Amino acid sequence: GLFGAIAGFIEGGWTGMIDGWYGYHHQNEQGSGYAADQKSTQNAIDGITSKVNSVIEKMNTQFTAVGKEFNNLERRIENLNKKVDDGFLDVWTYNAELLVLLENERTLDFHDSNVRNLYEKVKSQLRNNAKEIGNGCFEFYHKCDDECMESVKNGTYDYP
Amino acid sequence: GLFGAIAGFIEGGWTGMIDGWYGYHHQNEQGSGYAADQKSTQNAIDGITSKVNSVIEKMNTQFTAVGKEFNNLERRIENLNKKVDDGFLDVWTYNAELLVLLENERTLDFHDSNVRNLYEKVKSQLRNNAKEIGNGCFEFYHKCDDECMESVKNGTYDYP
Amino acid sequence: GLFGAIAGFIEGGWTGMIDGWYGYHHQNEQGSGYAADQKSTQNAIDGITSKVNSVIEKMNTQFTAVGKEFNNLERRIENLNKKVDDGFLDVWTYNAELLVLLENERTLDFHDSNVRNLYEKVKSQLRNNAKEIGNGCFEFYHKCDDECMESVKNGTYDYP
Amino acid sequence: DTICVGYHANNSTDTVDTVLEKNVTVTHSVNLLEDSHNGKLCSLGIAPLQLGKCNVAGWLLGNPECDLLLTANSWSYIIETSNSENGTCYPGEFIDYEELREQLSSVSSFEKFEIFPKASSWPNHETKGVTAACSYSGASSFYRNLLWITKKGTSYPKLSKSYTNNKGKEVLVLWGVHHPPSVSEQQSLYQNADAYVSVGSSKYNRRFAPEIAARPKVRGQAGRMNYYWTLLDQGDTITFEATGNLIAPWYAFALNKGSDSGIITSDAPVHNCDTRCQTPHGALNSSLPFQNVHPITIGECPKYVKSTKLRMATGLRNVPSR
Amino acid sequence: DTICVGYHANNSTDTVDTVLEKNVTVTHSVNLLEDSHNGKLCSLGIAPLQLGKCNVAGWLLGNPECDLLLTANSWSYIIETSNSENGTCYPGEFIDYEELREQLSSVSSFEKFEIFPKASSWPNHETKGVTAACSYSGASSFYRNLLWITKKGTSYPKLSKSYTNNKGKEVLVLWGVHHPPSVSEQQSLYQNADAYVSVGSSKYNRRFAPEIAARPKVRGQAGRMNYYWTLLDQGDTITFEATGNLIAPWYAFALNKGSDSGIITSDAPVHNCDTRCQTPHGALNSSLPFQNVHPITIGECPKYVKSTKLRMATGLRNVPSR
Amino acid sequence: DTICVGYHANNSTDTVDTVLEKNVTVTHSVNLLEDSHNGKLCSLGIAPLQLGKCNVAGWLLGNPECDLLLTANSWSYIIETSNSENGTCYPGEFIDYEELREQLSSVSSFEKFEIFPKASSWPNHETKGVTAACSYSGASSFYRNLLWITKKGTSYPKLSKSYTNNKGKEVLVLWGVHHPPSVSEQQSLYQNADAYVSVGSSKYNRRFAPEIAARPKVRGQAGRMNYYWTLLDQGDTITFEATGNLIAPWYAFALNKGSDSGIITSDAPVHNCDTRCQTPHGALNSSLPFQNVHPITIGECPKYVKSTKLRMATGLRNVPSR
Ligand SMILES: CC(=O)N[C@H]1[C@H]([C@H](O)[C@H](O)CO)O[C@@](O)(C(=O)O)C[C@@H]1O
Repeated sequence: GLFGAIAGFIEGGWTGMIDGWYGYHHQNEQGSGYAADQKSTQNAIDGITSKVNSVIEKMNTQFTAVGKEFNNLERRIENLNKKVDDGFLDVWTYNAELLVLLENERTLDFHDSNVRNLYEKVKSQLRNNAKEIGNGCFEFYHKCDDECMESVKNGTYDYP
Repeated sequence: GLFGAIAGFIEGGWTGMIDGWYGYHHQNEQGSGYAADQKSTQNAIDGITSKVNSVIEKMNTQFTAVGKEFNNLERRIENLNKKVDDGFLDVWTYNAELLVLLENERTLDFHDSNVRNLYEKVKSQLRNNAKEIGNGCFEFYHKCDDECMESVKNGTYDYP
Repeated sequence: GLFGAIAGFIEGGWTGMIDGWYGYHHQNEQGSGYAADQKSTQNAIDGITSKVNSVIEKMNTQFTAVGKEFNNLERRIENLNKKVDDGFLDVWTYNAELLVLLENERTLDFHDSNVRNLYEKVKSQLRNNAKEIGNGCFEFYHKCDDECMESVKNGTYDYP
Repeated sequence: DTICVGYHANNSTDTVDTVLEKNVTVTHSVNLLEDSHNGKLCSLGIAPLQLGKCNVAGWLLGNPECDLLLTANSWSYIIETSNSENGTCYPGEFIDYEELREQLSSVSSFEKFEIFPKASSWPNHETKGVTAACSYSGASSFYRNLLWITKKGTSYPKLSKSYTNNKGKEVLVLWGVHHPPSVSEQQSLYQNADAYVSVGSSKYNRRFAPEIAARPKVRGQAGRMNYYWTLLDQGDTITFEATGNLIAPWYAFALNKGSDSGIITSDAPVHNCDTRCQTPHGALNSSLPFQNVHPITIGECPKYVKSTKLRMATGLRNVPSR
Repeated sequence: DTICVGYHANNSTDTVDTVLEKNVTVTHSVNLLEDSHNGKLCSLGIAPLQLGKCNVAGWLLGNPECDLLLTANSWSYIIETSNSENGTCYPGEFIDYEELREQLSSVSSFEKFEIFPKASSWPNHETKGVTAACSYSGASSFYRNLLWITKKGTSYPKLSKSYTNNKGKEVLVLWGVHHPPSVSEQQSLYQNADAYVSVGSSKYNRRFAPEIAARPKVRGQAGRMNYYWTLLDQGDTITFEATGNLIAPWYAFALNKGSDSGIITSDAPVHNCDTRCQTPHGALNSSLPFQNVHPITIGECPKYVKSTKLRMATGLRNVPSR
Repeated sequence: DTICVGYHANNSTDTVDTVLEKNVTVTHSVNLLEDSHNGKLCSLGIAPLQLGKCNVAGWLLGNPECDLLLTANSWSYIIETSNSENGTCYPGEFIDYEELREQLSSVSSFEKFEIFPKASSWPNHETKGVTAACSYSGASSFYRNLLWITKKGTSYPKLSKSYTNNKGKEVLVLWGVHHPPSVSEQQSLYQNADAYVSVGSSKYNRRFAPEIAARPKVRGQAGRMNYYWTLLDQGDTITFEATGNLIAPWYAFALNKGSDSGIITSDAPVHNCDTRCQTPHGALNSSLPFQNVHPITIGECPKYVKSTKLRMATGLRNVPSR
C-alpha cells in the first residue's frame, strides 16, 4: 500500500487474469478480456525467486552434536552449556521472526510498486489520447482495435 | 523524504492540526480551519502500533542466571564463558543499533508515503475543477461551500 | 527500479555528467551540455556516507583470544567451545550476507527515488510552459536562454 | 476557495537516528533501551537468602559468627555482600565449593536437622574439639554443624555410625577431615598414626588419609581441614567409619532443589518489591528488549547491550516552521 | 474502447504477517519454518547403533543381559531407549563415563577381540568370579568382557601381563578394580591385605589401592567396583600388575574414531530412510532455514526457533473483490 | 529548447548483489569484508614470546635444548612453531598444563630467579641427577630449572626447605616427583622404600607417593616424572618436605599477570609491525566489520564469516547504454 496502487486507486484484483501477476483488461468492438504483462511479471517472478533463495540458502550450516552430558558435580559447566543453547535460541527466534515480518512488508510493497509503475507506463504512452477514468482504467478518445491495444501492451503505441 | 512530500513539496507541518497525523486545511467564505483525515491517521496509528509491538514483543526471553564462578585452575573454562557473554554482547549490540536505524528510516518514509497518497487522492478527485497551486494546495475554479469540502474529505466529491 | 525512474522512464545514464550523481542536460541556441544538481547530489553523498559509517562502525569489538586448548579427556568441553565458535559463525555469516543484500536493495531504490523526485521538482515548476516529451525531457513552449535554464536548476523558474 | 494537504507538527524535541541522517527531530517516539535500575535487590515471586557477614561455606558449616542468621525457608537466589568473610575459619579446602554454591542457589524447601546428636552417638570418644581459629566472644569454639571428635584418653577406637534418609527429600551432609602439621600431633589427637576416614553410600565411596605435612600458619593454625559434602538420596544410607581425623557431621540439611539460579554480590538494600529481572545494582522493570545496566543478571532479562540510546520513531519528521 | 491496468487475485487464503499489519491474505507464499518430523530415527548415510535394553556401559562391559545385541560394525550415532537400564550391574563408578560416551558416539570401524584369553593368561590364579548381581537366567554370572581374577587357594601371587597394539587402530581397553566392604573379605578373595593394581602405557600411569570401607548394599552387594578405560595408541603397550582386586580385561575393542557425534534418547522406531538432520522425535526433511521441532539435534540442522509461523509472502495482497 | 534530468554513469565494473538481483554493476562501492592478511606475526603494542624449537613446558622447566632462548621480559601472546617438540624430555605428565599455558599466555613482567640454590640448600643429599633422556651435546644432563636430588651414599634423610615470597609479585614455582619402574630402583636412588613428597603453602597442600609400577620405555626411560606447579602469593610461604623422589625447584619465576591471551601455532615470520588483530597466517589490518581469513584469532577482530564477497553499493546502478 506504500505506492497506493494495489488495494488503493486500483480497488481490487482480477481472478480472471490467470496467466500472470500484473496485466491489462481492454474492451473493443472485437470483444474484451484479460492478458498478463509478461515482462514485469517475469521480472517480479525472478526477483522474488532470488529473494526466497537468498533467505533459504545464505544460511550457513555446521555439523554439530548439540547434546552434552555432564555429571552432578559439573553443574556449572552444564549451565554454561544451557546458556549457550538458550542464547542462540533467543537470537535466532528474534531475528527470524523480524526477518519474515520485514521482508513481508517489503515484498507486498514491491508488488504495489510494479502495479503503479505499469499503470504509469500506460498513462505515459497514451497521454491525452485517452482519459483517466480512475480505478486503473483509460478510455480512448479514438477507436482502438486489437492491433492497437497490442501496441499499448507492447509499449509501442506511437501517437501524440 | 523518499516520497518527496513531508519536508518536500509540502514544505512544512501544521502545529494547528492537533487532532491527527495527516489532514486538510480548506478556506471558505464560511471560514477556514484544520481537520485530520481519520481513515489514514487511524490506519497509520494502527500500523505503527503493530510495528512497535513486533519489535518489543517478538523478543523471546529465557530464565538465565548468567553469572558463573570458576576457581583459579579453571581459567580456560572461565574465558570460554567470557567469550560466550562477549559474543552475545556483540551480536545484540549491533543488530539492535542497526534495527533501530533501519526501522526508523522505514517509519519516516511510511509517513511520507501516507501524505503523498492523501495528496494524490484529492488531486485525483478534483481533476481539472481546481488548480494545483503548489505546497499541497488546490484552488477551486468553482465555489466550494462547507458541504462540498466535506465531500472532498469524504472522498465523495463527484464532479467532472 | 522501485520508483520507476533509473533504468525506467529515464532509459539510461549519462557518462557525460562527470560532476555529480543526478543532474540536467538542457539545449539552447547558446549551446548545450551537462550539469549536476549540487543540492541532491550532496544530500545523497551525505546520506550514503552516513549509511556506510553506520554499517562499518556501529560494530562493537571486544579483545578476545578465541583459541582454546583442551586435553584428550576434556572432549566434551572442547566441543562446547566448538559449538560456541560455530554458532557465532552461523549467526554472523547469515546476518552479514542478508544485511548487505537488504541494504543494497535499499540504496539503489534511494537513488531511484532521488531521480524521480528531481524530475518532479522540474515538472512542477515548468507546469504547462513545456511539454513532457518522455525520457526525462521537457521541451519549452517559449524560448529558454542560459539565465532561464539556470533558473529552473536553481528552483527559481517563476512563470505560470 | 482552497484546500491544502499537510501533516502534524508540535513542540517535541525528541530526537532519533536513522540510517541516512543523525539527530532527526520527530513528533513521537518510544524508548527501546532500559537504562536505569531499581537501586534495590528484590524478590522473584520468592525472596532472596541474605548471608550478610557470612558466606555460603560459613553458613552451611555453622561458622560461630553466623549464629545470628539462620533464616532459611526457601529462596530464589543467594545474596553475598562485600562484608562476607566469615566462612571457613579453620584453614583448609572446601571441596567442590563453586559447584555446591551453584546447586544451592535456589532451594524450595530447606530444613536443618540433627543428623548425629553430639550427646548419644559417640561413646568411646571425645568432645573438647574447639580452636582459637573458630572463636565466639573471645573464647575458642568450633563450627556449630560439625563435631571435632578426638580420642578419649589414650585411645581412639574404630568408630562406625550410619544414617538412613527418611525425610522424603535430598539430604545434604557435610563433614571434615583434619590434617595435623606433624606426626606427633596426629598422635596426641587421634592416637593411631595409621588412620583413615571412610564415607560410603549408594553413589558415594571415598577413603581419606591424614596428609601430615609441615606448612605455614593460617589463622594461627598450621593444621588443615578439608570439607566435603554429598547429596544423600531419599531412602539411601550414608556410612561413616574412622580411626581419627574425622570432623563428624552434627547437623545436616534436608532440601528440595528447584531449578538452579545464581549468587549475586551486592551491598544494595533488600526490599519487598517484586521483579522478573535482577542485577547487582538493582532490579529492572523490564518489558523492553534491551538494557545497558549490567551484563550479569538473574531472571528473564532484556538483552544486555552496549548502546547508550535506542530511541525508535513512531511519529513523523517534526517540521514546525516559525 | 478502454484499456485498464490491474493485478492478479485468486481464491488463496494464505495469510502472512507484515511489520505494519497482521493476518494479511496474499496470493502466493512459501513456508520458511519446518514444523513437522519423520516419526522415525534414521541414518546419516550410515545407520545408528541401537542399544535397546542396554546402555553404553553395559554394552562395552558385557552386561550378561546384552548378549543378544553385539551389532557393532560402524555407526553415525548411538540410540538409547527409556528401557536402557542394564549397564553397570555390580555397583560402582564408571570413571570418565560421559567422556567415553561422547568419543564413542560415532565410530567408523569397531571390532571386538580377545585381549587376554581367560584360559591361558592367568595361571597361578582363579576363575570362579561370578556374582548374583550380574546374573543370567537365574544363575550368578559376570561381565562377558571382564575377568574376575581371584586367589588360587590361599595365595595371590603378583601377576603381570602385557599387550602390544598391532591392530593398526586405536584399542579401547577396559578394566575394573574391586573394593571389598571389609578387611576380612579382602583376605578371602585376594589374600594380600596390602594390595595394589597398576596399569601402565606410554601415556597412562596409575596405581590403585583397595578402598576397603563399610557401605550400604546395592543390588545385594556391599562391595564396589570401579571401571576404568584408556585408548591404547598403535604400537603402544599397556601393562597390568596386581596383587589383588584386579578385575582384568578379557575382551578389548579395536576401533577407528571418525568425527564426534552424539547419543539420542528415544523410543521412536529405527528405519532405513536417510537424513541430514536427526531429532529425538524424528528426522527433519530440512532444507528450510528454521525449525521448531526440537532444540537438541544431530547433523546439519535448520536453526531451532520458538516461532509457530514464519510464512513468507511471494505474491501480492489478495483482494478477489468480485 | 529542452532541459533534461538524469544521472551519473562511468567506466566502473564494480559489481554487487541485491535481494532481487545478482551481479548488478554500480558506479561506486566499498568492501566490507577483509579477505587478506599480513603474512606476518606482529605485536599488540607489545611483542610476542617466541619459543621456537621449544614449547611452554620445555621453556619453563629448562629443557637443555632451550638454553639458547631465554628472552622473557613481557609479552602479549606466545608463539609456538611446528618445530616445537623439545619440552618434557623425561617422560611423564605435566599436571594442569593447558591451564598453565592459558594463564601464562600474556605476562607483563617476568623474571627468573634462583629459588633454592643448588650449592647451599641440600646438604645431606646429592647432585649427580642427570639422564640420557635430557642430554646436551651428547652428554647426559637434566632440566636447568629443576634439581634431581638423590641419596648421599646409603642415606636419604627427611629434607625440609622453605621459601617466603618477597618479590612483591606472584611467584611461579615448579617441581617434579619421580616414579621409579621397580621397587629396587626406588632403593638405589632414595633408599627409603616408604617415601613421600609434601608441598605446602597458604592455599596449597598435597602429598605424593611414589607410584612404583612396571611400564614401557619412553625415551629410553621406564621411570616417569610428574611435573607440578603453583602460583605463590605475595608474602606467602611454600614448604617442601621429602624422603625421596623429589625433583626439587632450582629456579622459579616471579611474574605479573596482565589479562589472559592465547597461544598461536604458526611458522610465519615475526616482525615489528603493530596490529590490533592477529591470526596464525598473519595480522589483519582490520577496521572492517567482517573477515574470512581465519576463525581463530587474538585481539580485537572483525567477525569471522564464511562469505567470499560482501561488497556494499554506495553509488547508483551503472547504466551507460550507448
Ligand atoms: C641416579 C640418577 O640420577 N640417574 C640415572 C638414571 C635413573 O636411574 C633412571 O632414569 C631412573 O628411572 O639412569 C641412567 O641409566 C640414565 O638416565 O642415563 C643413568 C643416570 O645416571
